[PDB]
Amino acid sequence: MFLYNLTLQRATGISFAIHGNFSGTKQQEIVVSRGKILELLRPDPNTGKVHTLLTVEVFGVIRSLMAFRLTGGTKDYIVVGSDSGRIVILEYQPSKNMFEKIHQETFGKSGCRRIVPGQFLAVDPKGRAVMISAIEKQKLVYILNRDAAARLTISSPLEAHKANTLVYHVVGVDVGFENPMFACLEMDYEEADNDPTGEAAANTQQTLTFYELDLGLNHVVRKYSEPLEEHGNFLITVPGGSDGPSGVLICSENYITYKNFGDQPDIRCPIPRRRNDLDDPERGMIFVCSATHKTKSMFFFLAQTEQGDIFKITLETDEDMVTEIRLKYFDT
Amino acid sequence: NRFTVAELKQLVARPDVVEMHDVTAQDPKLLVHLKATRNSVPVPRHWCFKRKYLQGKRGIEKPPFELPDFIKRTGIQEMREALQEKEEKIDIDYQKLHDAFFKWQTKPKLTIHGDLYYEGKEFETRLKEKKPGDLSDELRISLGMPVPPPWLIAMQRYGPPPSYPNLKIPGLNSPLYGDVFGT
Amino acid sequence: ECLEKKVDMSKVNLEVIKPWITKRVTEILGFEDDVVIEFIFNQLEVKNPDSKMMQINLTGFLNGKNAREFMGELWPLLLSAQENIAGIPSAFLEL
Amino acid sequence: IPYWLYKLHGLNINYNCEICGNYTYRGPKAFQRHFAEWRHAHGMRCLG
Amino acid sequence: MTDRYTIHSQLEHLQSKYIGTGHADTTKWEWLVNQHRDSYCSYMGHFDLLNYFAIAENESKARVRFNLMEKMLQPCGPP
Amino acid sequence: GGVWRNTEDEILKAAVMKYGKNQWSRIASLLHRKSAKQCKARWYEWLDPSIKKTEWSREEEEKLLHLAKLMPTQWRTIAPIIGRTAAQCLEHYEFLLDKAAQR
Amino acid sequence: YFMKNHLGSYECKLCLTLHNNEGSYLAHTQGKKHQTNLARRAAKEAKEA
Amino acid sequence: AKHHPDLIFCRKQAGVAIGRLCEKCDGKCVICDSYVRPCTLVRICDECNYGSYQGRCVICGGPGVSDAYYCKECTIQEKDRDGCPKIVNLGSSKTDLFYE
Amino acid sequence: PFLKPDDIQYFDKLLVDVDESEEQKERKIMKLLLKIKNGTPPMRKAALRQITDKAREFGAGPLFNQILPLLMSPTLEDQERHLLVKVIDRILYKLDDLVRPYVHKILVVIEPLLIDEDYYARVEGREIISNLAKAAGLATMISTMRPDIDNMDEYVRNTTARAFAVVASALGIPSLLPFLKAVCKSKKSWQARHTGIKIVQQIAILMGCAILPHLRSLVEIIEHGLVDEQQKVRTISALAIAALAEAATPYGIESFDSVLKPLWKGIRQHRGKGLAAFLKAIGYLIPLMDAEYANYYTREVMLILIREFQSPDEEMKKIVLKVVKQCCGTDGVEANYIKTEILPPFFKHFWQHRMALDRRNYRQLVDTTVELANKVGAAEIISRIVDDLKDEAEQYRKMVMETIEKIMGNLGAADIDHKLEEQLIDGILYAFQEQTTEDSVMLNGFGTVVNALGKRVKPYLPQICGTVLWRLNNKSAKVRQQAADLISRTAVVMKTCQEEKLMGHLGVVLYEYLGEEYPEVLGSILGALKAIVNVIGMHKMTPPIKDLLPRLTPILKNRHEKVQENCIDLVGRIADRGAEYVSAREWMRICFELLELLKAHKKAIRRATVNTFGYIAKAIGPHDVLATLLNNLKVQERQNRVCTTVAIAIVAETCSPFTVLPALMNEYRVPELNVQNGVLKSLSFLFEYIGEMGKDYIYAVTPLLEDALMDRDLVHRQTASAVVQHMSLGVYGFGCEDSLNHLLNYVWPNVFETSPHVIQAVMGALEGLRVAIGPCRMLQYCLQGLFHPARKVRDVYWKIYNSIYIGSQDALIAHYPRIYNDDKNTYIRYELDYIL
RNA sequence: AUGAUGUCAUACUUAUCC
Repeated sequence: MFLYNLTLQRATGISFAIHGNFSGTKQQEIVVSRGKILELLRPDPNTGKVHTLLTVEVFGVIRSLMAFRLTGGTKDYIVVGSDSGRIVILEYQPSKNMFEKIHQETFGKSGCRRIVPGQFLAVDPKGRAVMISAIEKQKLVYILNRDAAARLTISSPLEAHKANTLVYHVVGVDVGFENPMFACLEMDYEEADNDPTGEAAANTQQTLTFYELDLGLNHVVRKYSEPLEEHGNFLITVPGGSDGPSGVLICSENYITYKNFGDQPDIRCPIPRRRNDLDDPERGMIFVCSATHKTKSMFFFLAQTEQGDIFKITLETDEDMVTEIRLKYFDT
Repeated sequence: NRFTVAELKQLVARPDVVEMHDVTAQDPKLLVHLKATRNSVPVPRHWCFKRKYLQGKRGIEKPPFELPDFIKRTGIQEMREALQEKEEKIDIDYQKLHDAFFKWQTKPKLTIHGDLYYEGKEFETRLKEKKPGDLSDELRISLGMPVPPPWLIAMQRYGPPPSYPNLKIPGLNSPLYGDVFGT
Repeated sequence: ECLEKKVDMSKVNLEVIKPWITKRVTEILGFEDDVVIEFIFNQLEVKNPDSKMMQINLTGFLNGKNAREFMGELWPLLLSAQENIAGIPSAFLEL
Repeated sequence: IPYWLYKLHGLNINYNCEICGNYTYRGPKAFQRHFAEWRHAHGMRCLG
Repeated sequence: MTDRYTIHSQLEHLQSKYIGTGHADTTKWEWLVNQHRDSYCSYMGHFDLLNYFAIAENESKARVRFNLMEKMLQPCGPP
Repeated sequence: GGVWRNTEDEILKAAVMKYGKNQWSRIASLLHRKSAKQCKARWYEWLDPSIKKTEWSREEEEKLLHLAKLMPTQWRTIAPIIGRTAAQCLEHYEFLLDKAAQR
Repeated sequence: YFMKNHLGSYECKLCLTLHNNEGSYLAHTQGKKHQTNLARRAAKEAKEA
Repeated sequence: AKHHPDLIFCRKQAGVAIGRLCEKCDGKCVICDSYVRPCTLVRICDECNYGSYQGRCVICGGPGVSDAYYCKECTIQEKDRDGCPKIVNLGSSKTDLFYE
Repeated sequence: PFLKPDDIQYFDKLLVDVDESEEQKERKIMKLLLKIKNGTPPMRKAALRQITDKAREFGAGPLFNQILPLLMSPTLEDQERHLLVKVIDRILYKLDDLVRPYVHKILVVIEPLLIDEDYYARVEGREIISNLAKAAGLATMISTMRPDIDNMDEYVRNTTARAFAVVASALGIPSLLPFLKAVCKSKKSWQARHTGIKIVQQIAILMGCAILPHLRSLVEIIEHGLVDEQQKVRTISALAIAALAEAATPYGIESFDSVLKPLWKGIRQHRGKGLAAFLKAIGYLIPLMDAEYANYYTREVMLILIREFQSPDEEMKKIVLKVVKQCCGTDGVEANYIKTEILPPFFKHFWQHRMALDRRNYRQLVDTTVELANKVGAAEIISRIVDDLKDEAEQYRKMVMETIEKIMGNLGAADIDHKLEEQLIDGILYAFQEQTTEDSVMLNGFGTVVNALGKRVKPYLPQICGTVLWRLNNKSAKVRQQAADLISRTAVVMKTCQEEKLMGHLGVVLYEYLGEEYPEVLGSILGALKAIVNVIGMHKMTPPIKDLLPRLTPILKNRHEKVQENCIDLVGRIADRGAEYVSAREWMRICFELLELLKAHKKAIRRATVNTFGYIAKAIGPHDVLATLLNNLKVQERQNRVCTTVAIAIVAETCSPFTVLPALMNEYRVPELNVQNGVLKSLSFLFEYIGEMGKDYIYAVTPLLEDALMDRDLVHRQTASAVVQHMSLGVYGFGCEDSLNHLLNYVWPNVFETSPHVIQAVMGALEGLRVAIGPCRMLQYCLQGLFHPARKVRDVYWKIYNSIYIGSQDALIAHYPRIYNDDKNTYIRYELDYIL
């Protein structure tokens, strides 16, 4: 019984979605990430409809999708993190209607292993380097630099592993063309595995560690690290440099605390809930996703809660520090 | 700190797979659960032996190997033997070898997924359980009866066998075609 | 032992620990050398030093008996300097 | 006197099968074979 | 503070550097905790398995991911 | 070559007992280690049944001591006359008598 | 008990061992007393002496 | 490998330096040590290729001419996604041969 | 085995025959050393093992007590030394905590190995000190080696510094830092600080590229010595900065930052060696600076650099040389400034017959000149150094020759004008006409020159090849081989320009020398023929192949390493490419001659041989030639056979094995064992080469593997297992897994044994079976074995389970069975039991 | 009737190597 499998309707559920100038023009594309296929969407600004520009099956489980662009460039790249042991940089060609792989370097074995990188992938906002790390005990950072013929080239990756440390979510810090830092939520499970009484398992909170990559030394090191008050689920990269102050917003259960590195004090804000909620009061409230809208004048953020409450996140700031985080429920 | 074998066999639901070396493990419950799985295979018998599973066949000098019928029906073995006798060429055919490799291809006797290689694995040619009422050809030839086997004539007089009580054999209480005269 | 409590050299001085370490090295090794003073300077250069690594470096430097007493005397003086709000040991308050 | 042969074979080992008419065994393999035997099954059938 | 225990090296041999491989003298609880950590990492890595695990429960995806990340350290307790 | 192992010595003794004595080519075709001259030399040196390989006495020592001065060379001529007839035990006994009397 | 191999060597059937040369199989005659171990097979084949 | 069992590999971090093979060790694989089915090229470490250590063979260690590649049997067995297999140690090989 | 007349002093205790009556018997039996030192190679081997396994028994004390005198012996050999080094290693792989009292007592003899003329001696020494330091403890090493720092002799200080370098490579920089950082600040005496700084250096050389992380701390240590009142400390300090920066690949510039401003200042005021040292440091620094800051700073260095060309110091000239490379090889430097200021003094003082006779100065000079060419251009440098091709001495001619070679290699010959090109070709011929020694430099030089000139060389050919023939006589022994090789490398140029008469010449003229009795010549001749074949094609060969090939055939007896090489190569090229020109009879004769070429001691010979044998296998067809392979006596155990096996493989590829297999499988029947395992190997390599096509033949091989894997003798299980491996990788994903499971049954018992080759074989086997069958079945065989407290089954099944674990760790999740939860722990994973 | 160790040949592997 020799069979032949065929696909009639492709998967419409999207696991990740990025936006940017992937086509290299003024129109922005919507790179959606399905289960076993990659999709490139292009929304019509006049007609108000989103058309599928390209649809290619990657023949694998893509676990991370991010976009990046070099300084002074006019097109956004496509970093694709899959279940394979290699990192693939894709560049879509509108003249050929296909995604051309720029670089492909192997880092480990295949499969969705805990020691195999591909679950988390963060890119620098300046386009100087990309950081790919696993769920635990594996972290790699490769440098991206343009060639003489304006071709994107990758360098040797830098190993930044840490034993008995679990990574929840990683995000690159927005630096003003300085040394790029990669902030991530860390959790050391070495003490909890060596205590049968369970006392070391309790009172073990997540630690926000910011690992800086020294470009002059060509090596990454954990520069800053600080424990958190509660366990966090996701982070929000705040734009810094010339546009706004540097820092990151850590989303947690019924609380949000943006804590920048240096002398910036930690400012926390609880998550607002609906009036006369019919749900159980013992259950918490966390964020599901977050969007960032950056402009030349100012910048805003839009994060949806567990109940789908999309709130307009705004952060008042001083000359060099942050003042307060002012949130307002936009819609449902 | 280590439970006995009787306590480990009384606690396990399938005590027909417990061994004497399983009590010296660090977790006998997980080993007993994994050893009683549906499609699991046991470990080799060289875990306690000291012959390294390859030193027991010292004096055994049997046939090194046997060629299949698809290679023996091509005439290459006789030509190779003639060339070896001349040294101590043929050019028979080119399409007959392709025909013996494609059309006259014989599927070999494979094994089951749990059929692991034993130590000897040549003197225990066991095969199901050819019981009462079912016999092989040749022994029919020694018996020499043309198409009941005649001592089921005496299974009339002396009675149905104690050893296989459920028995039926043809013509008596079992009302037979080819070889098989009882079920 | 006495090398299990976590300490920190950033909250203690360094100029007040040189004479006690010099007297301990002159009592242990007999004479005055330049490798032991450099090892004592390198052991206190870090803001978070290691007591077990310093004991191993000085645990065998002598013979394996005076070095343990030297480590036990240097850990208690550093603990008394870090526990005090000034950052000085007990031998510096009198003189 | 084959002391080493009896030690390697497993002789002079304390073992007893109470199911096989409270008999004693000189080895662990002999105790395992005596638990499933004709006398042990006969005693189990006579016990009920 | 004589400890007489300097696990440094011998002849550039062994020196386990991987995580989850195990040894011949590995205990049952340590192997069970390593298998549970590998199962948690495989649940966090596979997107379809995480979706099938979150569709059954009434919790969200990020809450289940944070619960699986928080339960990775000391899952059993006694190694 | 010519290590003269015990399993080869037993095969050479069996070939000398079975085939014969004056047929050296017939005995060399069943050993695959030595030639016919080496097999005949081994049969005349160590595999001979009349060779007295032991029992060194004082009469034979006095006979060999009263013969090495009359003929200094030609030890093979005094091999059958002394009674050893091995052509190497005479030189070994002469070396032992020269080393023991030197001190 | 002498058996020939397929590579120009001898193999002992009673001793169940290999022989490197022709002198090796010829020295396992006085030695390799597998002939004394055949008394159990002779008693199993015939119960009488 | 099958010729030298006491040799140890480098297994360092993979860089951007493409590996090379000497003229005496041309065509031989690094892991599988075979001559057929080349599927993946060999990448060297950053410390293993610097200055006078660049352009040298991985297995032979001599003057590299052509680029080295990995076997397809080692590629399908995931033996090529490991670290840089640069021959660092050299024991029981080409030591007594220099005296003769 | 015999005692040298001196060694009696050591081994006298063995001479006395008193025997059989404690420790005295261990020293007495320890004379097995003597068996290692002097004797037959087998005695050395067996002795060496016997003493390895007795390490734990005898202990380090008696050994070293009875060794260190020998390795200390004034009469010691080269070999004997090296061997005692070996025994020290092999015993130090075992003894760990034991050696602590003897560490210094070892190093004292060993540290002289680090400074030595022999290189292999040095890499050995570094290795065994690595094994010692890592073997002993850090504190053991440190506390050990202090008193040698202030030792009066500087020798021990130096070699001790390299010792700290080795131990620091062992135990890492950060562990040893506080020791050093304590040392360089020692206020007692300067000699210490000098030592410690030298230690910084030798760490820089040894660790090299890997210094990078701690570079900052290291600098922060060393910086305080630059200003010291003593001189040495300053000199060696700045030198150590140099070594750092040189291992400091284009980065960490700011770590050197605070070091600069003093250095530059010192550049002004210094006379003598220290000055040059600073120039060394700054030299390696400049490539690490910014082209703007380094603009200024560089332009300052250039002055002193100019002025200092003229010093007689050769240390000076080395330094300032490499400097000129780095400073003037900077992208931020202007050509004309170099052309005027530098080149005339450069070629004046630096190009002289003092330099070239030396080695390092030779090389470094070559490099620097090459780079100056890389900037100012080609015609300048070459144009100035051409006239020296005609200079008397060789080594000088060799120097300018290789220089021209590299130059025209990089920049290309396009820049060169006409007249200078005449002087070129004439120079190269002239220099080539007088060769005192045999070497490539002149030849590769010529070839690169011509291939670079392209067809601008065409007017020069008749002069070339005239010289080529006349030299092609002169002296066969010396120059025949060389003129021949010259043809070989000039082939393509003598082709593309379409001079056909010249191809007639070389064709039949070279054809005539094939009767040359000198092998070292004949080899070069055949090589030349080869190169001529790769330019002019088959049917256009002026010596038609009908002539040539049978004329080649008898040469295969020639034994010679170069004849056999080139010969077999050429027979390969022609046998592969045309192959029709020659009748089959000739071919099969070639076969029966090729058969014994497999006695070659060289691997490449066998290489070309087997590949050829495949080519002619295509020229004829399988059955006959594979039968001629199966004729083989197998006679040699150590290889000499399995190459024929490889021929069986490649032959089975060249025409479909779909034909060949039944003959082989029948030939396993033969009672001769070594050829049985032979055909097993043939299956192994066979599947390795066929790959996917095994989707069918698996079945055919399956029962035979059953017969083989069922063990007659270990080699059967081993080789058959390898077959299972390559089959298992090859068939992957095509749906044949069932029979592979059946074979896995018979594979499985072989798991247990101590024989290295069969256990590693079985490992490869079960790995391939892992990927092919899928992990689930594997793990279902590997479960119960884990548990087993018996010191064997657990070792192995855990080794296996690890092999299964590392790969496919992601896919294992489903297959871990249900394991009930005990009191303190919950062993049920309930996530999988959530049901919609 | 395996297995034990030990003197002592004999084959085999490592594409071992001038």
